[PDB]
Amino acid sequence: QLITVDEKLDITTLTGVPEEHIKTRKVRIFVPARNNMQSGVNNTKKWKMEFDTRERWENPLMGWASTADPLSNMVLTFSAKEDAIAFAEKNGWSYDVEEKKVPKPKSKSYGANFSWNK
Amino acid sequence: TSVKPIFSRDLNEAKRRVRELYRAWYREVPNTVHLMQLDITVKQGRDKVREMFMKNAHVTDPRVVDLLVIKGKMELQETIKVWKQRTHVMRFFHETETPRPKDFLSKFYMGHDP
Amino acid sequence: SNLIEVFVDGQSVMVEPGTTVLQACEKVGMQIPRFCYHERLSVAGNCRMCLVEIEKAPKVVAACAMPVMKGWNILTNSEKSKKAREGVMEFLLANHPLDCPICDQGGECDLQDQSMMFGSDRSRFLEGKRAVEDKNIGPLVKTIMTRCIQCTRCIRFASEIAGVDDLGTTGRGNDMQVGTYIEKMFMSELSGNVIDICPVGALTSKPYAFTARPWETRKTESIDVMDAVGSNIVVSTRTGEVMRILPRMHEDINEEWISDKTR
Amino acid sequence: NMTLNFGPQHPAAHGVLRLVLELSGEMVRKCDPHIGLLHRGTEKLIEYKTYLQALPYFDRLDYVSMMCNEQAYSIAVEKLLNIQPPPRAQWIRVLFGEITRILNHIMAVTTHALDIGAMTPFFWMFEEREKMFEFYERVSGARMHAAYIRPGGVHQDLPLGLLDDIYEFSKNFSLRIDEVEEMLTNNRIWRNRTVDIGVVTAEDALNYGFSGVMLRGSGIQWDLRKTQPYDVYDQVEFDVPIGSRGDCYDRYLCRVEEMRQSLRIIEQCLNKMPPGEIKVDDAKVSPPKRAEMKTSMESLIHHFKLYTEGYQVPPGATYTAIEAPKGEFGVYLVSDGSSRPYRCKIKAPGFAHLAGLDKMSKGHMLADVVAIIGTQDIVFGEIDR
Amino acid sequence: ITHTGQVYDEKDYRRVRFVDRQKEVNENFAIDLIAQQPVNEVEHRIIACDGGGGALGHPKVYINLDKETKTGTCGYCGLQFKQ
Amino acid sequence: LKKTTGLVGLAVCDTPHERLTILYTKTLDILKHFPKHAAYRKYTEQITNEKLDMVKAEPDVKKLEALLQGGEVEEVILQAEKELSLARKMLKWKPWEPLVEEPPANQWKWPI
Amino acid sequence: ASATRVIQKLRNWASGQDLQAKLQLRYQEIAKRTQPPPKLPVGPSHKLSNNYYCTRDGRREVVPPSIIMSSQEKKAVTPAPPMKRWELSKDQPYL
Amino acid sequence: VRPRSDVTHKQLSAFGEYVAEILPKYVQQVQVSCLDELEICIHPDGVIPTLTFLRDHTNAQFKSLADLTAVDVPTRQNRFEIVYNLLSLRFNSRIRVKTYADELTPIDSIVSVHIAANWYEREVWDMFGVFFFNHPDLRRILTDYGFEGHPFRKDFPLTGYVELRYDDEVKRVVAEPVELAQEFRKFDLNSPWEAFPA
Amino acid sequence: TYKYVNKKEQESEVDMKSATDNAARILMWTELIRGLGMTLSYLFREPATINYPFEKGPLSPRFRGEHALRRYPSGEERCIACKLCEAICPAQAITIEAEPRADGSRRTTRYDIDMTKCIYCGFCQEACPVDAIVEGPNFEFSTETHEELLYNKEKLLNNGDKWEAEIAANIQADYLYR
Ligand code: SF4
Ligand code: SF4
Ligand code: SF4
Ligand code: FES
Ligand SMILES: [Zn+2]
Repeated sequence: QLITVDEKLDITTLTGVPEEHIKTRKVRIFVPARNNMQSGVNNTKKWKMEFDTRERWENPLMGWASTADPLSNMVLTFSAKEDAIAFAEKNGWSYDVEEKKVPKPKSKSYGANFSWNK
Repeated sequence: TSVKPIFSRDLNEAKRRVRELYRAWYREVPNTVHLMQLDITVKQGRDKVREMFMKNAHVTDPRVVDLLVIKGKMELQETIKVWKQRTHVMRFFHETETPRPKDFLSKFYMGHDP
Repeated sequence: SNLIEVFVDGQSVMVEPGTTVLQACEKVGMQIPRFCYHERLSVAGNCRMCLVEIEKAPKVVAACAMPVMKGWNILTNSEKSKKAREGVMEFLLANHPLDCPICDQGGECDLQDQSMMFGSDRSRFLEGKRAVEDKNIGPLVKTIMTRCIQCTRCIRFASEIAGVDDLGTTGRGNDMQVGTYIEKMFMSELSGNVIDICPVGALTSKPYAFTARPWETRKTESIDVMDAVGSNIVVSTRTGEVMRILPRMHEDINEEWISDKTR
Repeated sequence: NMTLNFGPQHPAAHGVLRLVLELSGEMVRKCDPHIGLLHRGTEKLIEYKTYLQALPYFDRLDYVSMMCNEQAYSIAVEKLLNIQPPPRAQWIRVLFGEITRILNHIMAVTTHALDIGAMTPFFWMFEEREKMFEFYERVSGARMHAAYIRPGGVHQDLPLGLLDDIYEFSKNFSLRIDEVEEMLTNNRIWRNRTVDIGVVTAEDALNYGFSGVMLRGSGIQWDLRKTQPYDVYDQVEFDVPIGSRGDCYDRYLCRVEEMRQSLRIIEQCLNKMPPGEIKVDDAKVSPPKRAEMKTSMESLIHHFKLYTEGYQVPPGATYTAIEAPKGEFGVYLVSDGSSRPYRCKIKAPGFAHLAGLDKMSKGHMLADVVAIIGTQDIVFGEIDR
Repeated sequence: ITHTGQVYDEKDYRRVRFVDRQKEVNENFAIDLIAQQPVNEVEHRIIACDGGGGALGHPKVYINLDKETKTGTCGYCGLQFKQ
Repeated sequence: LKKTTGLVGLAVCDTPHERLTILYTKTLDILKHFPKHAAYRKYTEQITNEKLDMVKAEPDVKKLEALLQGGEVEEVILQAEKELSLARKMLKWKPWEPLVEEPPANQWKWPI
Repeated sequence: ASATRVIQKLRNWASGQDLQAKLQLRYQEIAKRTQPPPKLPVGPSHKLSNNYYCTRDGRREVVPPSIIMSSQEKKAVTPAPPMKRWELSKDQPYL
Repeated sequence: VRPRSDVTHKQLSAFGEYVAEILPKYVQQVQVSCLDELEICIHPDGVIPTLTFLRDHTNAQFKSLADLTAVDVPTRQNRFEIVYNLLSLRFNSRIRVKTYADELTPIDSIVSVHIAANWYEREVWDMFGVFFFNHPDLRRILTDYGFEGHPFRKDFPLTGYVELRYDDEVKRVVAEPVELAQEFRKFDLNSPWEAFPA
Repeated sequence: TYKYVNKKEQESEVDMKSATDNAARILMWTELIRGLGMTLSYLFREPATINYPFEKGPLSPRFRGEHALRRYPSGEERCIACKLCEAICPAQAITIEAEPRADGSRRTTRYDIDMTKCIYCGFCQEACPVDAIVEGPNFEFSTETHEELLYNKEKLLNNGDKWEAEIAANIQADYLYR
């Protein structure tokens, strides 16, 4: 038989994350925009949640960038806004969702460019 | 809601298991400090056990608790059946790492991102 | 009312009368390979890289410029509409100078990808290529225009989005070069957008000439503070120093454009 | 049963194996092998790399069979793309596939003996190995860890002259196997330490997923190369060396026999390799020839995109298994439409074999455990992945 | 010092690295070495620089030497050609 | 008659036809409890009946081995009682029932 | 090689094999270095005609898996035809 | 373009129906890839029953377990997708039975059905965190003895959170939070243009 | 096609002659003596070892060995910083940052191959369009300190100048193949 729990699945205790990176890390759920350089829209389809950016100090010996934040390069991809919000809640990371913004329909017709008076 | 029970039907039954594990660790701390020649005090270690067992005191859900002891039991097994040598155990004490202050002024003075 | 039903591969999408064939594919979700068509720029039909095949029709139609009509089935991936792209891409590439490891629109090319996705694997142009003298259009835009696919989006933007009306086509044949007839710099705000809008890397940014390459750039979405329109922008950072700020679309505030100052 | 924690004593090696054991004097009561001393993340790292830049990981998964492993990923990526390699490339892969089997068996038989205490077979056959490595180097550039077998065929045609040398060697290697034999197959002592040690039943071998010589040694007839042909291993003719009274000695004899049968397959490949190209002609999957990318625009674009971004495999998932020298090596490669994989569980013939150590070495002496780790050809790279 | 004027400041400590050691630099600097090669006076409006050696060189590109004032320079070699 | 089966552990079973007829008839019996139109009952009854019929029909074990495949006859014996064990197990499992639970939505959508 | 006949004879005997015929050390039998320059063959798809990629791109003509028994008399069927027994070899059945 | 025989896509398809019919209480979906591979999908409760039928059925003997793995689709409510690939040496065919398990909803163990799984199930717990009831001895296999966190989860940082160095003061190896000297450069590689309808 | 190894086709019934032959095999260790003969035989074979410093094990032109950056005959370094050598490196070894040189040409301000990170795959050799980065023949570059193994543009360019003559010969031999 099933048991009842109203407790938001929080599994922060099982994930195995250091305390500092669960209480000081804000992740943003956003649908990636399109670099204006290209006109393809296949990278503006799935929602992604990305952890907040952290220190990137220069390395003294070779000048390479060096980072102390483990969750930096991690960007998880989630198909829908609801599912991504769920991941933040059970993992205990703070979230600030940004609504998808899709190009509004625009009316175009080759005839217009040859308008008597535009 | 409407979840399936992993091993404990309710926080009550689950807590029973935590009690057992605590006892287990409590009885074991002394042995480890001797079979690993660790440079710690049994009392000190036993407090650490308490620390951990409470670090997760907030969990309210029965399922999460049950896994927590499964995992906890596994750790004990690695320390009583000794497969975890000192380096592994002492890590719990975070002996070498320098503690970080949590005071705002302290962080301000040191790190860009607190 | 005002809702024709056109089928994109039999999906019965319904569109307001007036929607182009390319637009009909978009609502189903398909994306016609396109050059010279920008949403906020007038339809020109220059490239003809968008030829699709409405069902039961002798010739393929220009997606971006064909008012859709009731009943039409687009057959976007029809064997025909692939020869109509496998054979156009043959042409754009034929006169193209292969300096892709110079073209800093390396990974930001809508012509390699549309070639790697919708075009052929080889070339048959055993003949010689062409070369067009470069132009010092300004101190911000580096026009290595031997790259130009004569797609006329610059001449549009430079006339329609910005009112410069300077850039224009000069000549006919395969030496139509889209550069200012006399060398007058393209001095206007909104100038740098040409970079972002030329899919080819013919004219690109001169300060960000060769400092990076796009796959590396980590892209963080932020807000313009130089001016009070608060235009949305994406700051492209590599190994911790900002390399480029390019626009990200906000319908209401900056719809895909940013000022010369804030980039 | 005083736990001895043997194996961090570098006693059977094959990698680093902490075989915690409980031994009543010189009898083993229970063996609990520990693993992960060589876990390195190979499965997670691959998710962050493109298909072609994850090919070098496969050579490192079990590096005594450097290439045969590469063929398994190749095949897998080719299936997902529904592309097949050109005819010459297929024969090559079978040519170097087999050469690699010999290399593994020379490793397994001679390293087995070194732990047993016979040291001269290793030096005899490591010289032959050496000569083979040189084939690798003159074909790939690297002695081992070549990266020659790529997802769409081979990387570069064989040098002009290799086939002839892969002949001279093959023409003679037999005698070298024959010699080892005159030293071990019938030694009055090899037999004893090997015969009737680690017998595995037929039903139990299938149950514990042994899938290798270990099954074949018990008499089960299964060679994925004959049952489910991959590449052109169908066009060749070889005899699987099945065994009876499966035990360390019998399986050994099987490994010496596949060394023999692989020379039969190599001969053919040299006799019948076709004229042709060594990589698919789809610039979409295979990188364009350097003369072409330096004279044709479509080829540069295809070179730039392939090296910088990737194949862009169509979304799907496949489990493709070959017959790597150790046993069934399989890659379950789940793939989203992206150029970089999503999952790539490597099935290692070896994760299953080690598990069997417990059910094989029961009521056995310390020396028996050393013999059984040898008869499983455990390379900790594949097990730990 | 180096090709790019990389010279640790008089106070920088990476100079400790060079203490008791040679800071590796190359006397042969490209910016200068290309200059030495003279402008090729071709007699065709557009010429191609395959890079020298064909397949053993750089991707083939055609240069427009039409501008009478300036000289075409291969984005690859740096070689210059004038009509 | 044979000296031994290829498989190491398996041992030659004398009276193999009798041993198979015993196991085959048992299974048929157990299946008799399965629900009438239960899929497992109809399918396995068909397989087992054909296997017996052949075992009854063939008095030569070598040809018997060819007729129902099975490699060596000893294996067929192991497969039959393995099936007999599962038939007993499934009666307890009641897998003939309808799906336990529908998959959470979008659970099986791979492109993700 | 380069062994006095007697040593060779002792060698061949003690080993029981004509090891001289198949020496391990390589001498002037190995492919000479600097083998001639190679002009490799260009494969298919290099035709300049009737070479449309759309007609040679198995990469994405592949389709989403076929689905059977989605949740959203009859004879028994096996995973595949029962396997065929392997046959003993004829060159060397045993050993 | 690879050669495809539809003989298999038909044989395997039929078998799929056969399995489904015989085990309808658990089979949710049964598909054959375009690569001629069957992939019965079962409710997690059908782990024991569906495997056993395949291990011990005359018309479907699937004796050895090729592999047990768990892809992790973070979006999917049930995060893990335990996949069991099986081989039938009798019918020379492989099938894959895949179930779904969330982080704290354990799956049954099949060590009973195939003892091969004794190790792989420990591997799935160590890397992904799925738990297997009735497992003889479930304990980390690949990760370090004191490792905290399940590594192959998509939500775990590649470099991880801890790295080891020898400290003289304490004369013993000591974890410290990871500090990397050149962070993993995260090249963005997806192109903004799709390839086909799929 | 299968083959039985270690399967006794039949039960040869002991015949005194057979028994004696066998008993002699156990009593006078006949097979053990057979094994000794094999090793005595090789003792007389020529050893295959090479004087390592004086003689070197043969490596053909494709040997990957140690990284070098080549220069055009004129003296202009070949690299034009397209940076796809960085993109395809499997280990993340190559780090490249570039800016337009004063001449106006494209060039790399910093090119750092971390050789300890590099796994010598040879893809960089493959990927370069101008073929500026090549796998040089030298394999002997063992270094006392870890820092020496990290290589900046100046070491690689210097490595390129030192080994250019052989690198050119090696690329000359193998380019038709590629
Ligand atoms: S534009 Fe620049 S990048 Fe795109 S193809 Fe032409 S050259 Fe290569
Ligand atoms: S410049 Fe860019 S935009 Fe203007 S035409 Fe040439 S390509 Fe089209
Ligand atoms: S690829 Fe060759 S040229 Fe392009 S950057 Fe790397 S090295 Fe310089
Ligand atoms: S987009 Fe259709 S004409 Fe250019
Ligand atoms: Zn040039």
